Amino acid sequence: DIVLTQSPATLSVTPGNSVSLSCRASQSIGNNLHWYQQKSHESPRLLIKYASQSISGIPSRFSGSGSGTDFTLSINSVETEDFGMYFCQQSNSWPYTFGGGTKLEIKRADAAPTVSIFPPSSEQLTSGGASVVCFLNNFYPKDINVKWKIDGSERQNGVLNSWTDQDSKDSTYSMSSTLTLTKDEYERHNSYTCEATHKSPIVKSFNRNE
Amino acid sequence: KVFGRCELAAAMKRHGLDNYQGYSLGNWVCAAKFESNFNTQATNRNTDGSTDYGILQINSRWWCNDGRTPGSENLSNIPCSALLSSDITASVNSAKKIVSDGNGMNAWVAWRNRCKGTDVQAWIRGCRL
Amino acid sequence: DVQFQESGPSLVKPSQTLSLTCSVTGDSITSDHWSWIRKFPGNRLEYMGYVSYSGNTFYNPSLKSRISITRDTSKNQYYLDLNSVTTEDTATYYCANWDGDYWGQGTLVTVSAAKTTPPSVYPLAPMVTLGCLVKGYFPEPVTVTWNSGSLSSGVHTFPAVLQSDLYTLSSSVTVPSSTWPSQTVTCNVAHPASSTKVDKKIVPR
Ligand SMILES: [Cl-]
Ligand SMILES: [Cl-]
Ligand SMILES: [Cl-]
Ligand SMILES: [Cl-]
Ligand SMILES: [Cl-]
Ligand SMILES: [Cl-]
Ligand SMILES: [Cl-]
Repeated sequence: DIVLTQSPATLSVTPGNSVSLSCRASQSIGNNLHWYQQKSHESPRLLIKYASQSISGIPSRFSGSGSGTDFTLSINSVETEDFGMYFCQQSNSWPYTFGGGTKLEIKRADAAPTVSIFPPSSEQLTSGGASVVCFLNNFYPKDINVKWKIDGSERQNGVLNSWTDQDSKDSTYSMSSTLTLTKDEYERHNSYTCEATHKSPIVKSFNRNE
Repeated sequence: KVFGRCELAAAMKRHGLDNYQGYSLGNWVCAAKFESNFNTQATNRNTDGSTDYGILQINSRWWCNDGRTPGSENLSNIPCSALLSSDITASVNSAKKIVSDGNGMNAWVAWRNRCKGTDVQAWIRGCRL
Repeated sequence: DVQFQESGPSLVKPSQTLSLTCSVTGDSITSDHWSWIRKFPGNRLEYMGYVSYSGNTFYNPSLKSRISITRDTSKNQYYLDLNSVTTEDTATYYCANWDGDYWGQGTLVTVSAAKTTPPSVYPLAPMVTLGCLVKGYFPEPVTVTWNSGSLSSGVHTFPAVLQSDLYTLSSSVTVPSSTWPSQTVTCNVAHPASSTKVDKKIVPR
């Protein structure tokens, strides 16, 4: 079976700059190399067939070249919507095989999150549970820290975080932080704080009695 | 366009037929010689009312649309006229689909009768490539 | 117009058979081979197999002879059967043409012994930010829309997290203060696996 090696697995690029994505094959595959773009929440989109052949509806900035074992996908003037995964696939030999993929991360300026905190809903409390939700929306770069405080004291246990993929338009990330408690635990405390830090924080809080 | 033997060998190699589905370049050059005589504008009418087009004689019943083949299923298949170009790209793309259809190069009866199992490297011998 | 669409169970127990259907539609259909491709949670793509225009099957030898592809040309349909599944078979399954032009949307299939559970949908009330918390569902996926897609901008739906055989995610939407609560904002939650549609109105306090 033919192994396709896409190195490096991740590449960060500034819009308007050019990028070359490498696909090397373990044996010669002539021109029988196809390129795919995949965004989460979507099917792979064929960009190039047979190493260099144009596909209708694919912007001119996308082109391929190479032959034998060495192929490159070129993007000229990388745009914000070019974030995502890029896969090579060979069709020289059954079984057809894909490279590991190259993730394209778009560079932009620092941005602090819009932070929002929500107490457990009346509905959930009735049901016996308590989730406190904090959204950190539209920040950059990815590696943001969130801290929780209960009655002014740090709380680490029962916290789960989840990031979105880079936004196609503004190249920002967003993230939920969810603090799960028993009703009993929720009822025993008044102040709940969500603090967002990037290597001065942004703080949001509510009081149960209020 | 009528290709020279070594000229076609080079273009089929550039178009990725050398070892496509395991078939060495000489099979593809041998297949063109006996199907089309290396002529991209070759056409031959079959008894069944289909026609074979171009350097690798692609059949209008299954793979291209010529507007006069009884029983052709898919009217949006590539026009058979596009398989007659001086540029072999469209013919090479159809041939790769055909050879991946389950019968390998046995789809070409002339390849099977005159090329299969013979010294096919002779069709690329003397060539620079 | 050419469309490939997959359908079939989103949940299969370990050792049972994963079965999917592809429907090929449109007025632009060409003579092509019909393929199955899957995408593992870690982003790996695997070409599973195809059935040729002539009806000949090709199978990835990696599938260790657990795979069957059949077709019905009278229905423009084709079928994947994958036997003796394990958690290694949890993946997004696509039907696509061999030319690669046309791929289906993809259907998430989970291999797991855990029970189908519908979600609890909870409104998150306090430019204003609103949310809904979608909690205690299995399997993935759910889909969240706001006012039936009309609010598309200002929406961030986060990836689900698995705890104790149950998934939780949240969605946030940002609208102008003028917009709400004068005019109603509703999170529309669908969980196909449990046949649940929930519309939850975001109300002040
Ligand atoms: Cl091997
Ligand atoms: Cl462009
Ligand atoms: Cl709960
Ligand atoms: Cl990302
Ligand atoms: Cl959670
Ligand atoms: Cl000759
Ligand atoms: Cl040429």
